[PDB]
Amino acid sequence: SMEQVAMELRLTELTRLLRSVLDQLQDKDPARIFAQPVSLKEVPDYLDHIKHPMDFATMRKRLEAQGYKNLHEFEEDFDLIIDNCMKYNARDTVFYRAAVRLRDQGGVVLRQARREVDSIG
Ligand code: NA
Repeated sequence: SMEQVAMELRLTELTRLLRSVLDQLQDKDPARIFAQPVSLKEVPDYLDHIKHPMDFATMRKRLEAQGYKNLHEFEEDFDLIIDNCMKYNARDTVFYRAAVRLRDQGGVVLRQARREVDSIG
């Protein structure tokens, strides 16, 4: 059907906007602390602490599989990156501090992307 195609054109355009947003969020992590999943060889107990790990590469694979249905789902995964870090790492650490900075700087980017998604349907 022609209806399934136009949804696919919307999903495709959602995916392209989310891709740009992802690049902007990841630029606020120049140290690349959140680039890849936490290593289970290097933190073997990590899954006893954190039940839903998340990182930018895992968000990228999902994005390119057009597995974000909307901005909310995308934001949930972004928030996981931050919230996982701020639980696992103590306050006086480079890791916790980097999440705080990514959170604050990302909110500007997520604030405008919420408007562009409401605007462009
Ligand atoms: Na903690």
